Amino acid sequence: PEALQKWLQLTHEVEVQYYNIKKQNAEKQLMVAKEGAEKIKKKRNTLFGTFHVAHSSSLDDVDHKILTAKQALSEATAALRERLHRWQQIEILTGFQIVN
Amino acid sequence: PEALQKWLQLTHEVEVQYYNIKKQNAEKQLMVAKEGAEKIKKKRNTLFGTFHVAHSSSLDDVDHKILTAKQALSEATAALRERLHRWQQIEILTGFQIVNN
Repeated sequence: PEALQKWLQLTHEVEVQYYNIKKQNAEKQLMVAKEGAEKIKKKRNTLFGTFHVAHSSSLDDVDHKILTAKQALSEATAALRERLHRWQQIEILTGFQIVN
Repeated sequence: PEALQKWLQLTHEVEVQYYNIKKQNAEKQLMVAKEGAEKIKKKRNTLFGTFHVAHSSSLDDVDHKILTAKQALSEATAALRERLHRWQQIEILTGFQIVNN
């Protein structure tokens, strides 16, 4: 039991590190999307003036990268919930302390 | 133990998917870096002439994004090895067939 427990603890540590990366990348993806829209709003300001840009706000993110990024963050939140439940069930079935 | 096997199978799928995304992301980083340098080089050729560029080739990637990207991608090999060995051991210890293509 001792050996399998250590293999499982290593597997869990690996998954947590992958998850942290997934979350960090989703956060960066949202930042990048917002920066990109900020940049386009600035360029559209130079091309058409601020009033015009105010009455065509949807054009600063034509491909809706911001909303897509928000869905990405939602999935990260979902990933966390799935992982927590899965390892908890694994701990219960093995009788091993794997996570904490 | 039928339930545990399913939980472990799922865990393995999740890990393999993470691994592939990370590898794909590093591959994308390399592609992007090469692209960036190839673009700068073309621009420099027309601005300064081919003779000049042929004597200042390192200026196409001043921050070495290409070498940096290559270095990170190279780790994929060790990451694969570590994963295969760990799960092989888990399979042996549990007596379960867990791994996937």
